[PDB]
Amino acid sequence: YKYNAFTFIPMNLFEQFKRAANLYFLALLILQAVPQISTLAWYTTLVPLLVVLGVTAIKDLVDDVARHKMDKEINFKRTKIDYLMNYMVYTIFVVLILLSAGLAIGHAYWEAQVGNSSWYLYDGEDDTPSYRGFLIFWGYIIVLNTMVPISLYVSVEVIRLGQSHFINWDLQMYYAEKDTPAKARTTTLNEQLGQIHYIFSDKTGTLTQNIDKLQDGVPETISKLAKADIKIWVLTGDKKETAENIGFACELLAVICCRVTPKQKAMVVDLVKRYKKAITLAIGDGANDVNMIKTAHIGVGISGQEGMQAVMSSDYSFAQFRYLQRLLLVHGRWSYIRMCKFLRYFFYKNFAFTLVHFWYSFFNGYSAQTAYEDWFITLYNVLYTSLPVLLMGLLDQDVSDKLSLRFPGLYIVGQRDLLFNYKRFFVSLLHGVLTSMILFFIPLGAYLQTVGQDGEAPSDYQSFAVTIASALVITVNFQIGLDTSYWTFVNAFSIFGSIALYFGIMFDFHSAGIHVLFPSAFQFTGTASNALRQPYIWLTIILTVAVCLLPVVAIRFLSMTIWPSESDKIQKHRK
Amino acid sequence: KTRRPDNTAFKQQRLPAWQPILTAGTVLPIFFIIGLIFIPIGIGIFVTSNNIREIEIDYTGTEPSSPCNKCLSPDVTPCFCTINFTLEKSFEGNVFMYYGLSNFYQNHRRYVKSRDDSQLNGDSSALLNPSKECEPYRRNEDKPIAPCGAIANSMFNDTLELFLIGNDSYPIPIALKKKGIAWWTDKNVKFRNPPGGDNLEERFKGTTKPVNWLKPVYMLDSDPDNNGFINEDFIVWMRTAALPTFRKLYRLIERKSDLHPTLPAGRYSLNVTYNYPVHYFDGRKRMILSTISWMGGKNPFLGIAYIAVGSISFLLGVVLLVINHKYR
Ligand SMILES: *[C@@H]1O[C@H](CO)[C@@H](O[C@@H]2O[C@H](CO)[C@@H](O[C@@H]3O[C@H](CO)[C@@H](O)[C@H](O)[C@@H]3O)[C@H](O)[C@H]2NC(C)=O)[C@H](O)[C@H]1NC(C)=O
Ligand SMILES: *[C@@H]1O[C@H](CO)[C@@H](O)[C@H](O)[C@H]1NC(C)=O
Ligand SMILES: *[C@@H]1O[C@H](CO)[C@@H](O)[C@H](O)[C@H]1NC(C)=O
Ligand code: ALF
Ligand SMILES: [Mg+2]
Repeated sequence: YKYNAFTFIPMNLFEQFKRAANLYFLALLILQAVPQISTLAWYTTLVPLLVVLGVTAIKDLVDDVARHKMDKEINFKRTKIDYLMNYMVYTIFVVLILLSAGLAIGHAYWEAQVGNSSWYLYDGEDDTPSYRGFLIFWGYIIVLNTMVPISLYVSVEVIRLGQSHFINWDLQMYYAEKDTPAKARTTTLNEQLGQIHYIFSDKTGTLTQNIDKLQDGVPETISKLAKADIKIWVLTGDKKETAENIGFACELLAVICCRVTPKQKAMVVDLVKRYKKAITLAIGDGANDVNMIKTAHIGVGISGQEGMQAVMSSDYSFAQFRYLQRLLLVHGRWSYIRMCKFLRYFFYKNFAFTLVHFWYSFFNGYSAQTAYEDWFITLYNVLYTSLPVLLMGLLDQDVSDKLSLRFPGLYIVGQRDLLFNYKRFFVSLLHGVLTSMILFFIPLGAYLQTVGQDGEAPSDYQSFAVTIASALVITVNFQIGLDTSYWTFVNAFSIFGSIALYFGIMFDFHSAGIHVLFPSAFQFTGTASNALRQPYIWLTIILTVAVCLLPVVAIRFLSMTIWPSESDKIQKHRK
Repeated sequence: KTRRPDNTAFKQQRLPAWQPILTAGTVLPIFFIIGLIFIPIGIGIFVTSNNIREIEIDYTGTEPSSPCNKCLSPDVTPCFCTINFTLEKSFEGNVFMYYGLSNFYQNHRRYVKSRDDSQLNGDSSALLNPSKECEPYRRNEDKPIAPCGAIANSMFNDTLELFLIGNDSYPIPIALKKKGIAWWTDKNVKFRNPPGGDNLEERFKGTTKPVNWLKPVYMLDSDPDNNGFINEDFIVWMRTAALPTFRKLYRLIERKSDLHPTLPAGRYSLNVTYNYPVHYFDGRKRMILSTISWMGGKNPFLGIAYIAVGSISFLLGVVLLVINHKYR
């Protein structure tokens, strides 16, 4: 019951120090605060940071308000993806550090060869080529900072929070006469529902009504998950007597170790976890089950008749065991696909965005200049490429809910963990490298030659920057459009809204009206109105967008044609 | 616990939606349509680009036997070349003359940041208080340099003159107007002189010329509409190039009153006042003449690129049928 109305100081402390990326961006503020190495403005990090920090604060302020009112009237689990996400952020640091030093070495020699004799690159600081190369190491840390995704975290709670609510609202996972819907009481364990390997179930209170007779739909729910290749263990009952009598039932129900006291219940859970390194979901009711609920990666608590006491000590608390089908096959399965598709696109669209600086490093003396508007870095992560991936993370459906139940075999995609590996992180990294290379060199070739050259000639850096950004925004927003399978009217709105919102914002940012307000902060006045009215620039953007999307379309088409996925095989057959 | 969940399309994940599946009949057509549309676009750009007549004269003179090599060691400050070139085919329509600089990293980070935007906008406060970004050229001796920044200081300052050598052999200078060679917005929005006053002499108090500039920013052009911070050459120069090898609009050539072409085929001599030294860092200097086309300028890269992408589109399109046909 914290947040005593004067306690905003520890929330950022919980946000900043605990999270590896958060304090890095904080350490990044100090890096770019000193003008001696500041290659980007402080706006570039604060605005995404405050939005990312602010949204997370809102998502947690509401939670404590509920606790206060709850306590006013009366008077740790971590996902497999969370660890993978954590490591990849560090992996970006070393790559960011390596490139910054690498380009620093290239810059150090460039100053002794070209920079020294280049009289136009004289600044009065008698800096030896070793010292200039050292200083720019921090400059290339700042420019390539957005290689570390700033909205990676906040987006994850939004996807998980939204996915958890679909469990609450599911009319199919709702009990009529008891009037007890499903409830996801932890909103941070979602993709793991799609990665479940083991199920631990109590019998008295979960597989039965406790009023005992088996619970309706259990024989077909138990079989469905088995077809999804989830092993089911029951830790309950009284010796082989009750075991085989009901074990042989439920369509053969597998280890049936019975008689387990709650001490044995939690002990048995750890045996599979430590000696198999697999994700487990525990389902039960009553005090005797709360032991496994905590130890297991996912805890499920049936309302049952034993007592409304094991539900609040769990992660999901729907009313019937039969509702376990939709929790995993529908809600869990879609959550993993939605999450992995999000991360696969999230790292790509940042690498494809930042690495243009690296390619443009070779044509500016390795001097660490931005290839974009400084204000394009600010809004790229929160505004231009935030909603469409978020909507996909919530609304995407490879197959319908009814078809997902009829095909439990689509679940293995999560158990095997195929849609986001440590390898596929680099493929999205390579895909960012190539897209950035295409997003840079195709405009480069056009800009090397004549590009709409007349009294109004976009042959400059700013038009070069706008062209690369414009092709980038369309490419990534078309890339996410290629990723989505469930084109809801809101999914289409977000994709075109992001592109329209981008194109709308440049005009306001590039209009003469905003120039007078802040002439130094917003300096591309007239660039969009001049660069985007030229057919050669649009031919460049169309060519750039095409040559960076058709290979994706061709590769995507070949991959499903040569190695069709389980989803594609059944998605092709509508019936 | 609580009442039944609200029954809505969104809450139940039953929204009406379209499920596009990349069947062999939906992605193949866009490949040929892309290939069928790109090739004519590539052909149109390529033939149009080749129909543009361009001539470039590289006049820096680093190599021996170039007849102004003395300008690399100008014991006397004013150095002049004289390069003769011949036009095989006449130039039709508006003709633009440029200057090119190679191995000139105008996009260097220390270089690009070195400019005071508020000052360039005609700000009284930033006029006498240059931004610390243009630190090396904030002030020279006692007062701030009005066009601060490395870029403004290191302004291309040659003077390329084009002459027509007729049968009589007497040179005939051709018309050359420097006005209207910059973006409309830049002249009227982004770049402005200090406000107030009518004469530009009285509008720059307590500010010296940049060290590299021979003379201050008062009399860049006799035309009052093209002098000062809004000078067309200055704006064109300050408009940072994207790449080290770049070319910038320098002069215009308008349609001649007579029916004859703007630049009839013949002998032309380029008399250039060599003032810009770029040979220390292996810099090249060029003068480029080009004619307007109804579809942009001379971009063989875009023309060739569209031919290629339009072509590999067929190659991808045609090949993808083989995979489709085999695995039907
Ligand atoms: C055309 O531009 C060039 C530069 O691209 C000018 O050469 C530069 O001239 C300045 C003088 O205004 C030189 O600065 C200093 O000059 C003093 C003598 O006054 C000298 O003692 C210093 O050592 C220093 O050189 C500057 O160094 C020089 N640039 C280079 C690369 O040496 C040229 O004057 C311009 N000409 C016209 C007609 O605008
Ligand atoms: C260039 O032309 C001028 C005048 O026509 C002439 O005096 C000079 O000798 C010519 N030089 C060369 C190298 O043709
Ligand atoms: C070339 O231009 C200069 C500068 O106006 C002039 O003095 C000279 O007579 C011209 N002709 C030459 C150098 O043959
Ligand atoms: F029979 Al139980 F938890 F209800 F083991
Ligand atoms: Mg029980």
